[PDB]
Amino acid sequence: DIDQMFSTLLGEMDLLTQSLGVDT
Amino acid sequence: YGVSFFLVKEKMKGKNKLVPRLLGITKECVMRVDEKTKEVIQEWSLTNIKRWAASPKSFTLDFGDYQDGYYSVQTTEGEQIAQLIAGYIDIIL
Repeated sequence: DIDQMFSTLLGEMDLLTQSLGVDT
Repeated sequence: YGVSFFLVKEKMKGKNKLVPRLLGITKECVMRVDEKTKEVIQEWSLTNIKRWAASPKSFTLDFGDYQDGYYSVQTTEGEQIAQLIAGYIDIIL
């Protein structure tokens, strides 16, 4: 089921560049 | 054609930017390899994938959305990582 996925994951990826990372 | 490898960047600790890395898609898993040693630091079933998202600069995996299933890195070749993954979930499914 495709629709926003891309943006749904890209928006999440933003959390990988923010500052945290994986919070271990 | 078997296990695939992609040099991707990941957000490590000690700084704020990403760190070049090495991914390894296995027809049974996904893993964060140490571009430095080529050894695996992390692993995750490929047949466990929920939904992924390759981009022209980065690629991403969604497995664990129950909590935090989103594992992503920076790579200018996602569709390569994703199509295969996508092609691997096509097998193991």
